[PDB]
Amino acid sequence: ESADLRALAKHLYDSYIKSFPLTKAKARAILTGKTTDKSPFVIYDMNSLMMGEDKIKFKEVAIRIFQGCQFRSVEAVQEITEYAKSIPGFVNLDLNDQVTLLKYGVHEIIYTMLASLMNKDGVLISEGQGFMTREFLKSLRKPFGDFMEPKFEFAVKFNALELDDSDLAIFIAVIILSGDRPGLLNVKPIEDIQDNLLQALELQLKLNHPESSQLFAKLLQKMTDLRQIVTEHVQLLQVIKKTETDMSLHPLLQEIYKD
Amino acid sequence: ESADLRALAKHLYDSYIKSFPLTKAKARAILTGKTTDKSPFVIYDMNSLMMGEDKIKFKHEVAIRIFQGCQFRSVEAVQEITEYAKSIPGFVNLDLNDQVTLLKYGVHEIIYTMLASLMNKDGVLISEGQGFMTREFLKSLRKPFGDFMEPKFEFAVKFNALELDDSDLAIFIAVIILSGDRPGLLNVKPIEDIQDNLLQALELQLKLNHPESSQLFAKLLQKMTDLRQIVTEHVQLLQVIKKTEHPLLQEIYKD
Ligand SMILES: O=C(Nc1ccc(Oc2ncccn2)cc1C(=O)O)c1ccc(Cl)cc1Cl
Ligand SMILES: O=C(Nc1ccc(Oc2ncccn2)cc1C(=O)O)c1ccc(Cl)cc1Cl
Ligand SMILES: *c1ccc([N+](=O)[O-])cc1C(=O)Nc1ccncc1
Repeated sequence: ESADLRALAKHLYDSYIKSFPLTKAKARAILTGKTTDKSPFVIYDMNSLMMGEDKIKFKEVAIRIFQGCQFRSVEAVQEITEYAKSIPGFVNLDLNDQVTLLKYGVHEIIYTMLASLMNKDGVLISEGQGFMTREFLKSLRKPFGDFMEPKFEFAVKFNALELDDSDLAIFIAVIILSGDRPGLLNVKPIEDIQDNLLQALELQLKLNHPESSQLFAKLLQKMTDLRQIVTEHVQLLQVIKKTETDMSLHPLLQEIYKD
Repeated sequence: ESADLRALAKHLYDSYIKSFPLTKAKARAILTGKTTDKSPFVIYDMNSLMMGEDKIKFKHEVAIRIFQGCQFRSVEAVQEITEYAKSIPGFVNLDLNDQVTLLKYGVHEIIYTMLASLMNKDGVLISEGQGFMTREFLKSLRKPFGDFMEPKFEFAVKFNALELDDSDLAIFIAVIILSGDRPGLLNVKPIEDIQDNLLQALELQLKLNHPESSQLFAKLLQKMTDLRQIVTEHVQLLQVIKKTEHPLLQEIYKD
């Protein structure tokens, strides 16, 4: 029955709100200059970077940004981990598979939600209190500059779809419950949850964006871009973990990089 | 109006069978030896335990392994309780931060209430009721593990003395979730408005379902002293387990 899938969509959306404090709706308000939200300090140089430390409460500039990009990743993973548990059936799976779904789904999800925080010019940081321009980033020291260029590339293509949070909730869910993840012990129960999620996504996309021809198809196709962006970054780290063997990587993030 | 109260009582029971796989009626059937159709594999010592893994297919040190398997069923319960709560009238209309707060502080109290339905004087149904772990085998676990679940056992025999059925626990569970005294709520009025409704239904339900049982309502609300006291003890023993014992799993099982 059509209407049973609406229940699952509203369920996922509700957990998304509960699990992700910086929704895309909050981000697009900050980024357009709405009055529901307040204005961010923008850093495009070492001066504002250093006035950023003063104004923005947070915790070489090229590594200290990265050390900051890192603790934030940890928080996102913890946030996505909390969201997964809410997906019906996920906690009932084999525990080695739950773990394996999180280890591979997390990066594809990080970059999907990072899109919500980007425009063509830059990205909100520190819960929206900050904004870092694409240019300041591409202008960092030789292994750290290119690091964030392709994420900006994907968000432009992805943000084109004009998804809102209620769509992303279900899409995020589909990403976790994949089944072609390597090492999975029982693909079948994963595949039946995802079959249900895609059904829910399909109805959701068609009702929430009724004039958007093949948005479902276009959206599923975007998992190609996510797959590529992740591998590009996994190699990119490997350069840094050995350019600076004096830069330490957070253990949770490391456990999600079996190379 | 009592016809409205019954309506809500039946609403909740229906939702309680939808949400919770192993009902207390079911758990009783297995435990008594009445329904002899499927009888659960029993774990009474180390040898039976190691055979138990090959028959029951758990999805997860023997004592350390049992604790972790207890943790796995914990996050499953949470998700069933969360799904159940949504079906309590007015729950979802609450401030979303208030819902997360009620659930956050209420899942444990509900976990042990419902654990009591799977227990008796000699042990507990485990897995989906296809196991049974004897209490004496749990007592025999290396410290501090062997004394972890012995306090829960004496709550359950006291709790089960009330002889509550699933339709009672349905409403009783609802009352626990709508506790307007949880740390950091934002709008206590609707929470207490629902709870006084839920208490009214519970009251009329106990009286109709147990006219024999004098003041069972009052006896029931007094047990929520034993619940809060169990929980506060339980939080503390898994903190000295935190000094006795990966990272991804550590995130699924956060406190
Ligand atoms: O910089 C990013 N994130 C953060 C970096 C530093 C930080 O803390 C910080 N900020 C400025 C200077 C030092 N540290 C917080 C964040 C965040 O997103 O929360 C970032 C986000 C998206 C992309 Cl594509 C790239 C980056 Cl480099
Ligand atoms: O045994 C219990 N929980 C489980 C522990 C392990 C487990 O899986 C398992 N079984 C045997 C050995 C290791 N792991 C499944 C359960 C369950 O309740 O479903 C249990 C139930 C009630 C109480 Cl008071 C204590 C425990 Cl330890
Ligand atoms: C077992 C082990 C750890 C925790 N905890 O971290 O709070 C809880 C439990 C437990 O009692 N789990 C359980 C719930 C419902 N039915 C059976 C077992």
